[PDB]
Amino acid sequence: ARYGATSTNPAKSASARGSYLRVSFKNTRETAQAINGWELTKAQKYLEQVLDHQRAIPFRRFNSSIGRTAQGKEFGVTKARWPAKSVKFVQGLLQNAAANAEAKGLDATKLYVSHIQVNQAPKQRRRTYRAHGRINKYESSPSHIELVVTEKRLTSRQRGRIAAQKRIA
Amino acid sequence: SHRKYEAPRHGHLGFLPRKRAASIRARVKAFPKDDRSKPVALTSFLGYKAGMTTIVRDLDRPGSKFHKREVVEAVTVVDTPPVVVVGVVGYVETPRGLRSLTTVWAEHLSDEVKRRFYKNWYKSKKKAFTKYSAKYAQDGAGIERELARIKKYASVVRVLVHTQIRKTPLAQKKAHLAEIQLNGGSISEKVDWAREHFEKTVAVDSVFEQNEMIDAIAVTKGHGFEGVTHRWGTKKLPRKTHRGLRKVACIGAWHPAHVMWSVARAGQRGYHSRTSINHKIYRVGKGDDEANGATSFDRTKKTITPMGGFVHYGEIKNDFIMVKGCIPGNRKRIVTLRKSLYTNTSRKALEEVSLKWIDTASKFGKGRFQTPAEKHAFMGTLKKDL
Amino acid sequence: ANLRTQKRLAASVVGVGKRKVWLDPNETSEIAQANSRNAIRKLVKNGTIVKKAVTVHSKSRT
Amino acid sequence: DVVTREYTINLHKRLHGVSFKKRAPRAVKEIKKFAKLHMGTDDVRLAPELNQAIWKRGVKGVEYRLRLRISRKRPLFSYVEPVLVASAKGLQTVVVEE
RNA sequence: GAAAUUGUUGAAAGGGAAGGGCAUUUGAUCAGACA
RNA sequence: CGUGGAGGUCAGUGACGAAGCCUAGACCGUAAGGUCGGGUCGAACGGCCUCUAGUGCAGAUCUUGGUGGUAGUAGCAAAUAUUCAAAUGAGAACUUUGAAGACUGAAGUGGGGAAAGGUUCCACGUCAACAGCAGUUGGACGUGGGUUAGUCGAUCCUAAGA
RNA sequence: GUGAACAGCCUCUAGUUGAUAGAAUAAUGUAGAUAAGGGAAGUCGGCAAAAUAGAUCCGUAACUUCGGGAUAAGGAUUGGC
Ligand SMILES: [Cl-]
Ligand SMILES: [Cl-]
Ligand SMILES: [Cl-]
Ligand SMILES: [Cl-]
Ligand SMILES: [Mg+2]
Ligand SMILES: [Mg+2]
Ligand SMILES: [Mg+2]
Ligand SMILES: [Mg+2]
Ligand SMILES: [Mg+2]
Ligand SMILES: [Mg+2]
Ligand SMILES: [Mg+2]
Ligand SMILES: [Mg+2]
Ligand SMILES: [Mg+2]
Ligand SMILES: [Mg+2]
Ligand SMILES: [Mg+2]
Ligand SMILES: [Mg+2]
Ligand SMILES: [Mg+2]
Ligand SMILES: [Mg+2]
Ligand SMILES: [Mg+2]
Ligand SMILES: [Mg+2]
Ligand SMILES: [Mg+2]
Ligand SMILES: [Mg+2]
Ligand SMILES: [Mg+2]
Ligand SMILES: [Mg+2]
Ligand SMILES: [Mg+2]
Ligand SMILES: [Mg+2]
Ligand SMILES: [Mg+2]
Ligand SMILES: [Mg+2]
Ligand SMILES: [Mg+2]
Ligand SMILES: [Mg+2]
Ligand SMILES: [Mg+2]
Ligand SMILES: [Mg+2]
Repeated sequence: ARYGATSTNPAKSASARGSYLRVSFKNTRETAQAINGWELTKAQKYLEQVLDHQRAIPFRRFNSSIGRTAQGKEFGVTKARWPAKSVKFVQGLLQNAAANAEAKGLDATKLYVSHIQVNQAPKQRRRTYRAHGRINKYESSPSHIELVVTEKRLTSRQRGRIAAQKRIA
Repeated sequence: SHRKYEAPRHGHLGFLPRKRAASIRARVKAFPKDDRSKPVALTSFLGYKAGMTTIVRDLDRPGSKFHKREVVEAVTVVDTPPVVVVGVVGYVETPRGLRSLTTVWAEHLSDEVKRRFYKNWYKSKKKAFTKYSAKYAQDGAGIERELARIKKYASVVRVLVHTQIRKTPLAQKKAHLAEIQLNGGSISEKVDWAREHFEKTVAVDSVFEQNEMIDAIAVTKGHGFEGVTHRWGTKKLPRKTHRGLRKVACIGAWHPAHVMWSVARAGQRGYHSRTSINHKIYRVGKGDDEANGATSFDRTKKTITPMGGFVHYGEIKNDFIMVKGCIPGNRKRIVTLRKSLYTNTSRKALEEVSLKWIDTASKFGKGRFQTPAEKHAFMGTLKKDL
Repeated sequence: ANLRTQKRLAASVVGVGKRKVWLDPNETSEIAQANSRNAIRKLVKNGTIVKKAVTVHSKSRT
Repeated sequence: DVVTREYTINLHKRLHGVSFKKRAPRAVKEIKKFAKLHMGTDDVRLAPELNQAIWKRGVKGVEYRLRLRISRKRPLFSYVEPVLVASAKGLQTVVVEE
């Protein structure tokens, strides 16, 4: 399959992807950016600590009118959360990518997250009922997730001046 | 158009903003004017608020209805263990304001002060002031040279002192460090006085005395987020009011098209720095003295501590200051006692005060006994003791 | 397992409400195979399914 | 290690000011927190007999004091059981021999 | 398999909007004649 | 100047890649526009002389379709209330069983019917969608089973009326 | 069962235990409440709230179509054994 823009050697990389996953796009984007560029082992341990509310996922873009916590100090922000559902989907794809790297024969110690990208999948429609007999939409925002792990001229005057200096010192 | 009836404004605009204080220890922003023809002495002292009680005394006020008659007054007790001098600081005059030139510390510092320099004391290696103490390892050239600079250039001298919080029933273990100005004597005399008091203790009776007016500087009790009705004292709206009645109805006219700074708004109440003046000292107690709470008329042997101990504080085992009236701040909070900035002679000051009785009944309820001995005499013998 | 249908049949066979039917929690596998009313009758006979006593409404104070 | 001790928990000061409809459920969570403090185990299991003792007097009739038997078993978990005593007053922590 | 709109990567600017006109500096990029 | 179609002509271009689309790459024209290179793509299309029109959009609270900021925000707070353990399962605050605490309190949250609905009844299998959290559960999904009358009704009689 | 009672309140038979949850307890709300002294000064206006309340006994005015007004007004009593 065709992935996004990458600048890594395909012979030293393994990839995994998931499509039409019914998980929040905005929550998943923040989670994906939290482990982008990290080592595979450190990222996996970090995601487990998020599920136990020991460390938080910083929210940088889709963070309007959310709460603020002290666990954001590690990343230099005030607003952070613990998107458990998004974390579990990412953990599954990290496990699959590591398995694919093992099948190739790559060194698991040197593996780091070189590429990770979240796209918006087509929405699923439901209805909600409003006052005075009106109907509004009630829709989800699924996600497409993909990731890749990789092993770590002179003028005559100028020529004359240069030659003149050579015979001087 | 003009408001139909005229009323005074709600609140005082000179105490803005109503924000939380920057530190739990309130700052002393003014010291008494120095008199160089006096011996060197401190101008302030540090203590911890313990609680309030009641006293009875005669009134000496000619022309008053209650002249030569007993009155009942409320007082506040401040636990004041001796403070320890641990350094001096010199200041010089500049067209931009006073500037600190140098700071000289004592050779040895206890663990109380060192805790102030850490956030994770139980994990640290306690390396603070380890290389500075090596300055004393020589003959003292480094320390003496720094002291000479203060004498040569400084125009204001202050000393660094800390409380002995380990003597209080508090559980903090961390001392409070502060600067206190020295008044009296020349600049050289102030520096010599500070040097000789390194690692020494200064008692409260060496600073204040009986029948003296003092100022109390402390952070008030905090109450969190408060509405306009209680934060500013605005009138409650009628019962018919839709969308709530603990509000201000109109927060501004159409023009200027902005909410003005002088309109009451909801926000933080309490935890503000305050400076209350003209508080007379009623008693300067001694910790090592039995019958702290005794007078010349009562003669019973009882301490200042009420039965059951001060509520939420504990027992008073050190020197204390008894001050008339109420003081900003709550119990357990560090307070600063400051000498008066002016000579008051309103005939309320300069009046000699002699206590005739001090209440020591329990403050945990409607106490009926001053001492356990009095309780046993009234009730007799109980099943518990037999 | 899902013994919702067994409790419905037991109440009808015994003749009491579902609130008075007791199913042995240690015999779930045996109860799960009782899909007929005749099989329910056997479990009542051997004590796997029992009828619970009625709640007492005493008139002594009355 | 494997150790068994008998404790007295003061539920009166842990349920002070709690809503009536939540007092009995709150006492269950306080006991789990109580066992974690003394045993250091995240997994705490309560016997249904203890659950009956908590709910003996309804949702808002939790006893002031309870005598608990806490056993740490084999990575490790705690098992809390009631202790049948006439009164829970005046009892201090003791180690129960296995 | 276009646009609105979106993700990743790369480059650049940002003290209460952004965008534009004339002129040149700097960076990037590029055609024409070697008669 | 540009667009759909028509007569004539260039024995015009093309699967060795036509049309379309993308391209802070190049050239021509004051401009409407025209031309070239690169990428993508797969079957038709253009120059010139003339003919013809359902022939050029930024707006009309324009029509149809699609998509944003708002925003992970408002909110998911009536009807007293849930808790422990085991079993099942990849997964259990919500499924099953047991234990405990509660409620409807016979003008009921009980047991039957009329109108209306039409298989929702029951069993087995099963969880993508639906049950505005969840789900191993379901009035959901897939496949089957089930309604037995001389006496209960219809059918017969007449009422206002047709 | 209580009571005059198919009222309200508690229980047996039977049936449910369903309504997104966890933590915390700021302001402002919605719903439910209490207040020293004064007692409608509030307000268009007693709006809202408070006070009265069952039963037994005593006592009951103007007026009137003689039927009423009337539970007028105004007082006392109430458990258990
Ligand atoms: Cl609509
Ligand atoms: Cl003012
Ligand atoms: Cl042109
Ligand atoms: Cl409120
Ligand atoms: Mg905002
Ligand atoms: Mg909000
Ligand atoms: Mg609605
Ligand atoms: Mg409707
Ligand atoms: Mg209104
Ligand atoms: Mg008190
Ligand atoms: Mg296609
Ligand atoms: Mg686009
Ligand atoms: Mg082509
Ligand atoms: Mg473009
Ligand atoms: Mg084709
Ligand atoms: Mg047209
Ligand atoms: Mg248009
Ligand atoms: Mg126009
Ligand atoms: Mg429009
Ligand atoms: Mg919200
Ligand atoms: Mg609501
Ligand atoms: Mg409810
Ligand atoms: Mg009820
Ligand atoms: Mg009831
Ligand atoms: Mg069914
Ligand atoms: Mg759902
Ligand atoms: Mg679901
Ligand atoms: Mg179906
Ligand atoms: Mg009152
Ligand atoms: Mg009036
Ligand atoms: Mg008025
Ligand atoms: Mg009214």
